[PDB]
Amino acid sequence: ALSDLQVFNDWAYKTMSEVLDQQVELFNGATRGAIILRSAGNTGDLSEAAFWA
Amino acid sequence: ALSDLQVFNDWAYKTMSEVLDQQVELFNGATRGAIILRSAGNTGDLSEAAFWA
Repeated sequence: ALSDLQVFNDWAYKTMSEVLDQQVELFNGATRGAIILRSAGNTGDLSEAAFWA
Repeated sequence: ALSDLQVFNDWAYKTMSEVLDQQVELFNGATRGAIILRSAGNTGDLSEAAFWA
């Protein structure tokens, strides 16, 4: 019967890497400039800018 | 590592001059002539003008 026969189950590897679910596209145009994301290099652990009060 | 190294951070002198925040551009066309600004003035602490009734 089916018990006597060796039942080989089906299997596969879709190799899909589960990705982020949170919406994180909120930069520049997405926030019309509100979140300005640029690639500017700067030395030190901090950046300052003195301006008249 | 970084502790041995010295950071100088970053600083600038933009000297941006903070200016008035209240909207005061309400003269001539801005108020449809209701509030008008005249560059020319008049002499004397007072400026009377006798017109017929």
